[PDB]
Amino acid sequence: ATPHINAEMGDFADVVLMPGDPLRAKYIAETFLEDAREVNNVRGMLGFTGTYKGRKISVMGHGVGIPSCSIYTKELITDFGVKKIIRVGSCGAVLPHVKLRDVVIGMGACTDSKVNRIRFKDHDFAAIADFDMVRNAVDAAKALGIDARVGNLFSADLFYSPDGEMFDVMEKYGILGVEMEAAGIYGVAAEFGAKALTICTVSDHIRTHEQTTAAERQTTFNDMIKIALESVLLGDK
Amino acid sequence: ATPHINAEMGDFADVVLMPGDPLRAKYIAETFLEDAREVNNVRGMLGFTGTYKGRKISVMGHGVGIPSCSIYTKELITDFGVKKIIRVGSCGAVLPHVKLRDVVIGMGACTDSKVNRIRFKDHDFAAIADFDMVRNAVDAAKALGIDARVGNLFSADLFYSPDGEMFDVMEKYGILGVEMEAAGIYGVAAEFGAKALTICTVSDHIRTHEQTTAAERQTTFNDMIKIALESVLLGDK
Amino acid sequence: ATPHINAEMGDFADVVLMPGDPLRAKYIAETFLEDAREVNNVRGMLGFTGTYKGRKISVMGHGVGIPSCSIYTKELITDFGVKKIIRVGSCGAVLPHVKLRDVVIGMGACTDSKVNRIRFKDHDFAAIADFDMVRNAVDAAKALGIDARVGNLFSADLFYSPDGEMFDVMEKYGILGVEMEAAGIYGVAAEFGAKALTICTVSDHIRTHEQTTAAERQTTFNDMIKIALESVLLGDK
Amino acid sequence: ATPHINAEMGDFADVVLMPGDPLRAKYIAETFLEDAREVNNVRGMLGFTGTYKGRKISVMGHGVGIPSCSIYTKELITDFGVKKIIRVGSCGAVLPHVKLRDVVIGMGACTDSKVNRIRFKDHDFAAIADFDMVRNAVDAAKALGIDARVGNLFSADLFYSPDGEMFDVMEKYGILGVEMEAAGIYGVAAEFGAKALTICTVSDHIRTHEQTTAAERQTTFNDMIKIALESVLLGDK
Amino acid sequence: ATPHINAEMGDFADVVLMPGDPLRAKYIAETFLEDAREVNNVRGMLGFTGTYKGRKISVMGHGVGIPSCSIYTKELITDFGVKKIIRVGSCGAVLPHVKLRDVVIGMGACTDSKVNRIRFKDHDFAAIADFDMVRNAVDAAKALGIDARVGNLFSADLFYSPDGEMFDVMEKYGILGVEMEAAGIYGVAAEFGAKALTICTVSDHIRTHEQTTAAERQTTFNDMIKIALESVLLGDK
Amino acid sequence: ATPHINAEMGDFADVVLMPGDPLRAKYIAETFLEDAREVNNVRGMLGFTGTYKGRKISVMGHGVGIPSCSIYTKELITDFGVKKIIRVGSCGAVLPHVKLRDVVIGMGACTDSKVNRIRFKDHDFAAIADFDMVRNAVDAAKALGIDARVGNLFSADLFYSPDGEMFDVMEKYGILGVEMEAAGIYGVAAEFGAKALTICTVSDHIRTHEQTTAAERQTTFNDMIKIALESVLLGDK
Ligand SMILES: Cc1ncnc2c1ncn2[C@@H]1O[C@H]([C@H](C)O)[C@@H](O)[C@H]1O
Ligand SMILES: Cc1ncnc2c1ncn2[C@@H]1O[C@H]([C@H](C)O)[C@@H](O)[C@H]1O
Ligand SMILES: Cc1ncnc2c1ncn2[C@@H]1O[C@H]([C@H](C)O)[C@@H](O)[C@H]1O
Ligand SMILES: Cc1ncnc2c1ncn2[C@@H]1O[C@H]([C@H](C)O)[C@@H](O)[C@H]1O
Ligand SMILES: Cc1ncnc2c1ncn2[C@@H]1O[C@H]([C@H](C)O)[C@@H](O)[C@H]1O
Ligand SMILES: Cc1ncnc2c1ncn2[C@@H]1O[C@H]([C@H](C)O)[C@@H](O)[C@H]1O
Repeated sequence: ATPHINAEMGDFADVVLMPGDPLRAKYIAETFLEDAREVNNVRGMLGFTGTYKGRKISVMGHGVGIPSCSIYTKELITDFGVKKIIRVGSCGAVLPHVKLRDVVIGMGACTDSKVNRIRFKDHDFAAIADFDMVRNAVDAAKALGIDARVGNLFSADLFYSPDGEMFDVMEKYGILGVEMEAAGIYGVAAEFGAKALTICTVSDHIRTHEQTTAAERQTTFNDMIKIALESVLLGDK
Repeated sequence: ATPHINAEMGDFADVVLMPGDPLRAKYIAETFLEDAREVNNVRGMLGFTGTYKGRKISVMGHGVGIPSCSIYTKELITDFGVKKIIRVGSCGAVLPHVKLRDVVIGMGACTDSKVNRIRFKDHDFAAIADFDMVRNAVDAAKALGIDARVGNLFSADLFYSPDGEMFDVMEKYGILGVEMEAAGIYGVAAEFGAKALTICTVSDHIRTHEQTTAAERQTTFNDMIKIALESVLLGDK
Repeated sequence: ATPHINAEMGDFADVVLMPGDPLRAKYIAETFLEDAREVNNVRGMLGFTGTYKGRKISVMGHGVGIPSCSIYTKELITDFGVKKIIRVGSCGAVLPHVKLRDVVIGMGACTDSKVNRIRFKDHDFAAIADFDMVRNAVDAAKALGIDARVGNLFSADLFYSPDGEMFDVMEKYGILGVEMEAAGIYGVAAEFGAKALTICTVSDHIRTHEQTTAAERQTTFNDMIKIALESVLLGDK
Repeated sequence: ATPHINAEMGDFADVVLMPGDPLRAKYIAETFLEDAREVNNVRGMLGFTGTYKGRKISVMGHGVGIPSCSIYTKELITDFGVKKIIRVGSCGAVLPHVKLRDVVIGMGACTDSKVNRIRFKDHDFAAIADFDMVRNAVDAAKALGIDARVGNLFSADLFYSPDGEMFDVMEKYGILGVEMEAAGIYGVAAEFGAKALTICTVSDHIRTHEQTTAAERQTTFNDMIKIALESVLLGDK
Repeated sequence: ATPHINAEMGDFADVVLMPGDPLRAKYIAETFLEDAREVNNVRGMLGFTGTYKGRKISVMGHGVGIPSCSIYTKELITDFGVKKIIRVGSCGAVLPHVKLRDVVIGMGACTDSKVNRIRFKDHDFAAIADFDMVRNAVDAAKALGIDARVGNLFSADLFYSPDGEMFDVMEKYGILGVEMEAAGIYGVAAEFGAKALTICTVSDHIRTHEQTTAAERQTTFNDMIKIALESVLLGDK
Repeated sequence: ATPHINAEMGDFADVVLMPGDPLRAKYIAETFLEDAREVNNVRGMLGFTGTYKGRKISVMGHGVGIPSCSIYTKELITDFGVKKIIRVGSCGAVLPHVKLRDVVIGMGACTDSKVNRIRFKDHDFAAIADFDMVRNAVDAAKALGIDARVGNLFSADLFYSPDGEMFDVMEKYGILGVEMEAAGIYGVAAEFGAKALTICTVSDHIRTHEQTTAAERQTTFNDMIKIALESVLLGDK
């Protein structure tokens, strides 16, 4: 039992899927996992552990922003023996060729947060995902006939940034998606010796927003979820 | 209707109490407000609006960390016309004379986050509360026979900080409590021309943790809540 | 005695009013203090001790800038037993609604300086005044039929700054006035465990571009001193 | 031609291998390329063009340090149509489990340099390699019966640094190797829209304190070059 | 007349000697200048203009700290036709072989102030003296038979620095004297287009703690004055 | 023998002239030194030792960029008894009155590199040349009838800077030449206890874009060489 997770060692699987702000952990568990049991309820942050094709897997949200996900990912790693963390959420795009509903894999994550500088003696720590997890996600996506773009994400501290010019800079440097967690999670993974990966589905254009109906949402979200789950089975092979 | 608040202008009162990680908005509304109606449900972030001694007041959680509360406080201010925001939560203490269950008023909030430097051309922005709100809280506390200490809080980005030496620095400079939101909220209030105040109840010692039973928790939490609500009535006078 | 103050313990009261201009200190002592005696003249930084309505009080200039006032306030606190430093100065206006001859109280002080970062491990230290001293000042002002605005001041290192764009940033975030010492004094007070407050009269509006010239300006300046002196009396009671 | 490269469009292939040591470039061309011709000699930074298994390939030194390699990679990309820069160098080991003669692939590169901050508005830019080039390299290594570790490299500005405490920080956060160019090259690739990858052989273990001397060391160095060359062939297919 | 100097174009010579202490400027005028006339007394910052062997010369205090002297030097340069500023101050020694009353000439000035970073886009501006002025001072000292070291000074914002270790770093890099103005003055000279030089007399030793002592005290503060005045004549020839 | 120099104590003179281009070091040795003998060829960084009017002198390239020259200058100072380093390089002019082939002497060197901040606890280290060396060079130039400006150089990390505006700031502060090594060399000289000086020949103009031209080209690159060599003899006397 930790300060924010009311569970015990063994309650969570070695692999944890963490739903972004959209997806719900309860939805993932009852739709993709079999024999799911509830392992956490603190702050309504429902956690679940079940199996996917015989493989043990847990699911639990990470909350909005670096400070929030940093809490949970740290405790899962040091107190519940979790080895892999896969975040599945949404992101905004700044690149014209990146479209609404595209799946983006964050091999790296830029940020305007100060958490990584505090850890790295104020130098540049390249917040990156585990390579194998990236390749598993990409391969699982190809197997499902889904084209997944791999590159940098940008984890912002302020959803409502005062500096609108930064989005242009992001576009110039190839950032595929803007979210608020990746860099924080990768920082924790490196700090405590674990592996992590962030997968996002473009929910909107920070430029010229398109128009995909609610029917064209849960269908793409299920895709990202399958990618995540299937990528885990590939990693075991 | 905003990106994270599914409500319309008028749904929230001009004054909003935002519960810290402990307290629940639903609890506050059904225990201290009369005729409360639900005004928000997005992401299970329940919002409520009712009255306290005839005074219109809304309550809704802000989530963990600066990035999270920055979202909600900004939208409440610019899209729902909110003028005052009062955060009520818990904090850790570094000072020996500051005890478990003491009420602390954050006239100012230090931080290791970069959000205020991004707003203030990388200079030092003194993240402060509205003076009148501070004095109202203090006076309301005296009226209830509660001694409230006023000073600096510290809003950390990392609950699990790699630099343990910083707590000593905090103690040396008189920080009364460690939390993760104040500086973020004060930053938003100043950016969009509103007023804000953070009130915390010491939940633990980052030094030698005491032992206050669960009976010695909800009793102090109710105190902080009353302080907050009564401080609003004083502000109207 | 120290290299900058040629006096001995006891020569100063436990409360010291400090204007930037040393000649202003002589003006204060001759105008409001009874039985005032000069207690320092090193570097021409005149210091005086006398009584106001029977209360022992000292007044001494602190010079221009954070580095200057930092030396004097520090020595006053650690070598002369001073417990309170009120600074009485002038500030430049940035907000259009802050008019000439307006009394401003600095609950907090933003800054250009790196002194607080040096003290606070390169993080954001919210440089604040002592709460009770601020409240005492507002009440003293009220009793004198004067409206006092409480908020943020900005302590600049460069009176003649090359970045003219900073003034708009200051206005956006509600800075009430621009001066050059508050943040330094508040840093010292916290570092050495004392209490401080900065009170200013607006002598110029950087907006409409206008300084001062009138018997009314000198009236407002005296009102600030009266607020300072009376506030210490309220503090004792 | 430019002030640093005396060649014309066409003289270089669209893919360039780049070791730090210009004499190493001559070694590569003579050992693995057929019909190799010297295409640059300015400042002694030898460049060569030939073919590997019928594929046009170029190889040129980039000199020591981020500032040096930044000029060459930039010119190669904007003036000679180069689309891929693979760097083949040596790195110092920080992790005890990373042994001598180990092939390291830099998916990301941390750094001491301020170049990416200059480019990215003083924020954290995650300097990463191109995903497909990394994957191509791992597969080429696999086909050659070689284990390749993929992760973070650290690009230092000072080979002789005064802060010896940084090496422990590097180890804690899992840096696989220390070199001096990766982050600079990755910054250039992103700024000018090209693709890059850095591959290194561990020539020394800063831990147990040991460099190299053996026919086995030269064997591993050749294996890295073979991995680089074969990986570009896989990239075309 | 400027905001801090009540004088008129022509009241000052084109070269001004400036100690931090206004009273020292008074001593210099009465002891080394003929027909000395006071030209300023605002804020007690005494300024004088006279003759030295026929050369029109001025001497005026600049106060303590970069912010203070920045104001005076600036106004003198933009409104009184001042071409050369020669600071004649005191400094704290950090090196073992430097003793009280030793004369140091600062061709460069390090600092922990942020003023030059604000002027130089946050990069490193090498705050240096005018070369010819340094050479004139070195020559004048030789002809006078007075020893003098030439090198880097360190301009501190905090006389009472909370970072004791920094003195070791200063010693390591050969800092000759610790004062509080040089870097600022050099910054102003470069920004407003004039020439400046700082000459200091070791006022005390930071390691041994031996402050000024014996009649020898000011006697060397005479040496630096003579060197400054004679350097001016040399510069004219 | 050091990691980058295959030579032995005694192979180098106590003073070394260092251009960035190894081939230029070769030209200098063959054109100005008698009995020139190659003493290093590692990484192609040609080093030579010979005689100039009887004085033993060495000349060796240091490569492009602060990181590169930091390595060579350091090793020469700690393992080959080198007391003086004289960089003889090229630079880009930013001021209108500075033309191609003008000789500049850098008594100071600004920079956007982070190396000195890493050495100086993140404060501003004034990277300066040895005063006597500057004076020797100025005198040697006078006797040679060669014009030469003395002032600040700017050592850039990025030749292809993404920040064009910075050149305007450089111009404003009187930067005489933009190169890429001076600040680093000065940092090394101070850290390891030696003396250094940088002399540059305007290689081109950043505003007009006129790079090297006419036979006059290297002819002035001869002027700086003559000045450097003659300055050494002057320094010996
Ligand atoms: C454009 C944009 N900017 C910032 N965060 C974004 C975003 N688009 C999607 N997100 C993701 O959704 C949540 C935010 C709070 O809406 C967060 O959970 C976040 O990861
Ligand atoms: C010691 C300590 N450190 C950081 N946050 C603390 C804290 N004590 C209480 N908090 C508050 O409770 C939540 C954290 C996430 O537990 C957050 O909501 C926070 O405001
Ligand atoms: C507009 C403006 N900018 C900067 N400082 C200002 C100011 N208006 C007033 N001050 C105050 O007066 C002094 C400066 C030196 O003149 C200082 O003591 C300072 O506190
Ligand atoms: C331990 C260690 N530290 C720094 N750089 C190192 C290193 N081990 C190898 N390198 C690589 O080799 C070059 C340095 C110049 O010798 C550089 O090209 C660099 O990439
Ligand atoms: C040890 C030490 N540290 C900092 N400044 C010092 C010093 N010793 C002398 N000075 C110089 O004298 C003044 C200080 C405030 O006494 C200042 O004007 C300053 O330039
Ligand atoms: C315009 C400009 N900017 C930066 N460096 C410049 C320059 N003009 C000349 N240099 C000097 O020559 C080398 C550069 C890489 O060509 C480097 O060795 C450098 O010192």
